[PDB]
Amino acid sequence: LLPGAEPTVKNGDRVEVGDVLAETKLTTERGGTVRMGEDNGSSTHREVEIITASVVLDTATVKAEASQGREHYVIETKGGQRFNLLAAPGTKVTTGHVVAELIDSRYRTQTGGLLKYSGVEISKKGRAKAKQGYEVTKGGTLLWIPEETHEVNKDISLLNVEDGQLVEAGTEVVKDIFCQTTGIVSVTQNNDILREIVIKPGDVHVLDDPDTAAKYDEGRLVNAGEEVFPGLTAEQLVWAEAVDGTDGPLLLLRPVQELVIPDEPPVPSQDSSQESSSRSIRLRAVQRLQFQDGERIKSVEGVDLLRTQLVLESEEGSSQLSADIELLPDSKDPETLRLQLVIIEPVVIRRDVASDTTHGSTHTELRVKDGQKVKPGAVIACTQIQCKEAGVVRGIQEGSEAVRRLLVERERDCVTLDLDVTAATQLQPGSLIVAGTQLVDGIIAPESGEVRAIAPGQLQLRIARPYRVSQGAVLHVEDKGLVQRGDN
Repeated sequence: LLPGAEPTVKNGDRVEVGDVLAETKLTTERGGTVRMGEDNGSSTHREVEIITASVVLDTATVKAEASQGREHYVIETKGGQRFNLLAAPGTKVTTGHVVAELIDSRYRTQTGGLLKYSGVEISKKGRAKAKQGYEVTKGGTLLWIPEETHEVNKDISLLNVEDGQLVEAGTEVVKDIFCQTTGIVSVTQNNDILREIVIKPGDVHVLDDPDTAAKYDEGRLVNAGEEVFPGLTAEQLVWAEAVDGTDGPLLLLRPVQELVIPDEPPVPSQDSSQESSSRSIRLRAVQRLQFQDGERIKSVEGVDLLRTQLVLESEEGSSQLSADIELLPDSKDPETLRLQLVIIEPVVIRRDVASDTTHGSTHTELRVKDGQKVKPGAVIACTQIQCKEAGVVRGIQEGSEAVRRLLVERERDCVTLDLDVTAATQLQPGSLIVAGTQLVDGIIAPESGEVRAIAPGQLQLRIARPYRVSQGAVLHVEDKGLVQRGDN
């Protein structure tokens, strides 16, 4: 018998050809839905799948695009806001990794910057390299002056653009790169080295004696009409700033904008199963933010600003929190395309094995269908072990939990042997009679074994073979046991 099989017949019942004697029950825990997985022969779809996290997304379409070099797919949300899919539908990831990104129409920023982290309800999770800032959860009143500082090192003689002056892109403050627009120059009387030139063309001015005002005090905090100095009251909401350039210390303003952050980026509705078998997958589009207050941008690039990450916080706690896949079937009856993310587990069904000398025929049978709500601990498969010859079943080893061997008395075992009148000697069902032993008149019995039914002329008996055991032999078997051919 199989290691995990179980007898189904009782000690003494007649057994026919093809009758099932053993069966092993294979069950799957946390059973959500159950797939078809037909095991009939060698069908293409035999690997039964359970599924517990069926997903039916709202309006969000995948399709076939080969644009931008070779090939990739892009998502849309509600009105068409682009959820760019950075990873193929074969990520094999579980959590903590990005699955969609947001566009940066306004977040496509300028070269430099002076970030003022102001009243933004950002997260609290130390960057630790791979975080690119914290996640902005709800609140936003962010302030940013995008001041376009250009970093290049040269000397005063090579500064044909001079310093503390405005000039178009024709002549530049540069020696290795090229300028972009009207180059307001700014050099703080630097010898043999300098810093990032702070070009301030938006709100050029010439105000004098700057570093004594009540508003420009290295931090600004300037409103729409905060008067830095008497006479000239500001009009724009920009920050009042000064640069010690022309004629000793000078004042040059810079335009400032607001980067107010609304609520978390919206995923409209995912019909992903949450309370089905306690597997609750969720996707939260949450925007992120880079370097904090005291790391004002001084480089020259488009510097990628706020980056929305599609968190996949699923359930409360599981193996790597999702143990999921991200393959996409069809969406509905309309042959559209929609990404789906479920939890799968592999269940293996062994191939059928034909008859053999020491084993029997095995047929597995399925008791499930294409889809049905089931409970954890539900039997999926039944592997049935049958017989190859009829007769009686006997020798059911009662044991405790180790029913391993079964015995079937076939018709060939019993042999009809013609003999004497069968007189009233001890000869009764049970007596063991050996070949060559004496009988009613010394007639030789041509067979050996145990007599069961005495006939008027026959003593039909089951065949056996005596094995003489000398005193002191180390026994290797117990009484009433079962043995195979070539066994000690």
